[PDB]
Amino acid sequence: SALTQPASVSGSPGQSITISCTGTSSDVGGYNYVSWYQQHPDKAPKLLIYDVNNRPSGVSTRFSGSKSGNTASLTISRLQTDDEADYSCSSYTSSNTWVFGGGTK
Amino acid sequence: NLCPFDEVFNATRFASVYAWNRKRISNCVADYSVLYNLAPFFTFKCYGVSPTKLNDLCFTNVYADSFVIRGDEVRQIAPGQTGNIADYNYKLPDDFTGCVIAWNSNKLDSKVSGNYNYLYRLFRKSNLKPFERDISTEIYQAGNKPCNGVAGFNCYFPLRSYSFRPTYGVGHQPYRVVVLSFATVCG
Amino acid sequence: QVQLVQSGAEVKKPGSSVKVSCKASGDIYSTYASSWVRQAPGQGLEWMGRIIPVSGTVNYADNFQGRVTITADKSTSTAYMELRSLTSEDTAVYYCARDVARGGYSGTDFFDYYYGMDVWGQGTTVT
Repeated sequence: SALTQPASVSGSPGQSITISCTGTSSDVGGYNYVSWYQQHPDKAPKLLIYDVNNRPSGVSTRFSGSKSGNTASLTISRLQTDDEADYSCSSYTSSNTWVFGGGTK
Repeated sequence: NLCPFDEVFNATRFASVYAWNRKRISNCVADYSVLYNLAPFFTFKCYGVSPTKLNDLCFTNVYADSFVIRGDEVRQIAPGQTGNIADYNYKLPDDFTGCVIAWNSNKLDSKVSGNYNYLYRLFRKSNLKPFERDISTEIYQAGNKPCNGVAGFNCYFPLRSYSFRPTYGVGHQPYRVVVLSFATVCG
Repeated sequence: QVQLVQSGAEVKKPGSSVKVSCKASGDIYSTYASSWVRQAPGQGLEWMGRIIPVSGTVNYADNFQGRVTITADKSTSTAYMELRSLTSEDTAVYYCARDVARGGYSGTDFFDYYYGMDVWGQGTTVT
């Protein structure tokens, strides 16, 4: 429950950032199933990554995730000027649950 | 006539996954009306058929694989999936046509300290072909250093036990998987 | 692609009971399963439960065991959500989404929902 994840992000276009989601070794690290979501202000979220690295069809090229054994991580390259949103995680969580860790904004 | 499904599903002790006891069903009538929305049937993945119209499809043979695996290892009991349960332990064919059934059995298999009567094939350097097992165990797996004996650190003992505990998850709980496989068996 | 339509908001000050219905009638297969999330104002999501309407098998997060009863009928294949014993801290948004089954097969799999949540409702800001 409550995979900690920093809610800090620099809105400077033209650079590259990286957000690392940690977790226990049954939430993320016990599985290779960490997913990522971005959310509008006061609307529903939408899906970006599903397994570790992947993307569904309507997803740009820079949206890429990665794992590190226990600390999953998404990165953004070529930060487009108006794309900042509420980035949220998930994972298969050893009991069929998901677990969403905080946000980033 | 009737099938022995309740001799297969409602059995006392199941097989392990390394030595899945295949049970053949024939010369019988197969009533599936008590078998689709019965209460402890969490998983009912059928592939070549539809379970509503399972009561009117006559087959010449029915196999019934049965074993006990984890919750999060039912993902490998499916065609075309890779793990160490479909790869090394129990391979399901790409031309599969039966049904994969499973239900939680935390009361019947896992105990309060730990029950270690269930084993799986962690190490094997040849992938299993569909619908056969290896039951024999020998410590010689091809890591390196072909010297043989009761030892390890380069060549390891193949079979290892599940660690089953009740306060340890529901994706880590014993799921008594029964896999069906498919004109003398009608409905 | 699935066209989830959710209920309206409520101003239920605490001690009440809330039902939220998740109407979805698009690409409704036997593998369809609608999870449920909370979103509190100012912080992040919390996954609440999951229903498979073709079977009625129900998951929960252990923070919502006995608080939420996710009811769904098989023919309409749509899901409800009965949160009970409310609090003023339970003012949040309660989306419903669609867990994606990873496979082509028949109905009733309790385990395949590990892809993500692609499509969502529209939020019922329950106060």
